[PDB]
Amino acid sequence: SELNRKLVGYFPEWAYSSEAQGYFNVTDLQWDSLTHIQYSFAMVDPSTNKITLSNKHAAIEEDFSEFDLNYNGKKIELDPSLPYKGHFNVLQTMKKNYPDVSLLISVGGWTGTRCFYTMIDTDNRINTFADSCVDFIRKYGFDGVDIDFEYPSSTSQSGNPDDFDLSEPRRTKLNERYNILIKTLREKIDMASKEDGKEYLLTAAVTASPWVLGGISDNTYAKYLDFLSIMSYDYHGGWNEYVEHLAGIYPNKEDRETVTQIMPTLCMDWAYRYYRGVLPAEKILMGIPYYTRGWENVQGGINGLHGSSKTPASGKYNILGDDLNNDGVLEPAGANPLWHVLNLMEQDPNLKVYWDEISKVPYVWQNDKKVFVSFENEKSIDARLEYIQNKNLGGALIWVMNGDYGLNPNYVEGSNKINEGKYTFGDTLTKRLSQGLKKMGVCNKTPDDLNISLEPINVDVKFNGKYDHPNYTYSIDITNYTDKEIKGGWNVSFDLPKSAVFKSSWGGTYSVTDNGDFNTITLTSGAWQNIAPNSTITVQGMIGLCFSGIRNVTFNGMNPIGN
Ligand SMILES: [Cl-]
Ligand SMILES: [Cl-]
Ligand code: NA
Repeated sequence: SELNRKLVGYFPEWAYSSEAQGYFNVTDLQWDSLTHIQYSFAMVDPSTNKITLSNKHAAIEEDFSEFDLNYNGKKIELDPSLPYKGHFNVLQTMKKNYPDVSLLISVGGWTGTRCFYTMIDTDNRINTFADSCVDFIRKYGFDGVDIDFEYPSSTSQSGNPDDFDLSEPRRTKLNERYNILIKTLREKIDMASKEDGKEYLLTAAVTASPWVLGGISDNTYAKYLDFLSIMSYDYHGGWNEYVEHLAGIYPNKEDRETVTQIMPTLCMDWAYRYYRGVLPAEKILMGIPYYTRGWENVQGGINGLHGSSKTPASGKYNILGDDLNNDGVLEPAGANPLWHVLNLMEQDPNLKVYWDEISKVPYVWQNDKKVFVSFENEKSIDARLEYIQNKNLGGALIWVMNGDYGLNPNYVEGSNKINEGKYTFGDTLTKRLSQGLKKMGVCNKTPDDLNISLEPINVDVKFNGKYDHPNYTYSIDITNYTDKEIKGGWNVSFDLPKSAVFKSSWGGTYSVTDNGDFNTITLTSGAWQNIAPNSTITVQGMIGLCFSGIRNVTFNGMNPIGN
């Protein structure tokens, strides 16, 4: 059952009362197509270090008397026998008719990560938080916990700048403490599963940014997750000048932001290769956006793409813009749900859609106003399905579910009101994904690393290093725990994810052999590099770009099992 394809959707707690979000509530979720629903979002309490609700009223108090709760044309009433109302009541009520859809509480996000920084400071606070997550999923009928820490990285000035006062003093330890957090959550959740006779889940949404990942050395935490959701979006946007795709699939040598790097990194497939260092494909999910980012007054490019702009798209091209000071004056971002862009194209014949066959995503370009907005449509869904099948991926996650589209019951011909266009939210793309995931069948089980099938040798191989972008300097310690000297000319091999390129060994010689999502690096030492019994020898070299970890380590054609 763990090899089943997954279609994971984030539910926005905030949407049901917001015009720009379409007033999307739980009865608008794509229940027939999703396998998992991630409730966005919970946080960590600053004083108790326990899981806590963001909008408590929305989550457990709202009666929706002023809103339209209906599903399949039938009015949905809150279950009066539950001791809470809100979204959580509607979720549990719907779950009765969709018992195989898993519900998870997502903790964190861009604005909910702040108190993670102080909670991870001590093991007792981590224990308190993990225990509180168990209490919470029991109380509210959740099937698991999703951790969306943005970001547990040493990279200076990553994460929300509002939190620099907490993150910057902690950079050197965040990755280590995050690994303890995830491991502790797994331990507590597994115990609760046994106690309750339920199979509770632990998942995480994780960065796809090479910049953030340069400060994330230990990715062992991934092995404690039921699945790892790659946030393969927000690659490009109004924060800089590069008019490029929000969520490209394949590496694009024409992406101006990375044209000089050793390979194009701002695409799903680069992050896939990165995380293959620690996970099989069937535990990795592709992130899919149902929103846009964009620019206006675009200079150069072709249909805007690969042009430049210092002015993100504004006005009707930015209905999801953040309102920083409640003026109704939204920060330019070119950010829209997909249905709004469809409505804009109904009204403007010169707002046209184009296809990028390299990145395999669409984009929208207004040639008179010079407006470029990223996009997502049936063609990109089909390309994403092909990728998921080709790579044996676990499936996809969607950010956020109210951006999919369908026909609007409140359509008014000629209206420019946000919720009176031809389209509103719907399930067009999500149903198409679900159908394609069904058609391709379950994932294959990725075989174990081949090294475990080899004869053992009592040699310990330890791979460490330091990243100074774009250079990874590795140091490998090889300890001979046998009772005989190992002669020089020994070789060690390891599989290096194709997110990185082996550059040089500083001693001996090396070969590079293609091995799927990896290159097998074989380092052959010189005759003088004898390893005495109970002694350690260290070799170094250089790798370009970063990687989640290395795999399939061998020594002299055998499995190094250390001591
Ligand atoms: Cl179901
Ligand atoms: Cl297209
Ligand atoms: Na394709």
